[PDB]
Amino acid sequence: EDIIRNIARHLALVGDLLDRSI
Amino acid sequence: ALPSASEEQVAQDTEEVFRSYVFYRHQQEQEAEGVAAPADPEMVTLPLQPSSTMGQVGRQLAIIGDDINRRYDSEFQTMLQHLQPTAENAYEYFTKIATSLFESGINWGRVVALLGFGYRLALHVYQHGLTGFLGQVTRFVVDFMLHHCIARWIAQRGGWVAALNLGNG
Repeated sequence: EDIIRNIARHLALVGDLLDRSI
Repeated sequence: ALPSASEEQVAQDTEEVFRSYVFYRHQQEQEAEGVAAPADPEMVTLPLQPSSTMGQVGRQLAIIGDDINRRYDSEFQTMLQHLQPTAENAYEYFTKIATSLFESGINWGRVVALLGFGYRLALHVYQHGLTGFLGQVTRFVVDFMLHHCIARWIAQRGGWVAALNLGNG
């Protein structure tokens, strides 16, 4: 359960920041 | 290749670029560490087709998302291990992760990231004993991408041939 939301909340962080570092 | 592209071609390029991308990322990583490493350099390896313009795409993507990946990679596997998915709910879980990630929106960085963690989650099950997950993951990815309007987005940004038009190009 805690992983269901964590595994998703952890990706707050891989989507954005490359687009800005490209 | 030529400009413009439709979802039809996007799917093919997606799977191809996906395998090649993850292959390069993990390839260079094999030197530093061996976390979620491949099945060694053999017939079981990832025979990609770099002979196509897509070959350069994966490489570039791995660069723009190199540091980012390895950065949140150490923790990625940490939490991933707490998941322990299955071949039956493989898509049920994956679809959730992506949907939650792209939930905010869609961007070149988001696409690359998806693949970065994608291979990890895949190998996690494959190495676990479920031999034959590569095809399953790839299929779910292409299906999910063409289902989440992802393919269309990529085509609008200039297909997978736009990768060369990025940072390191």
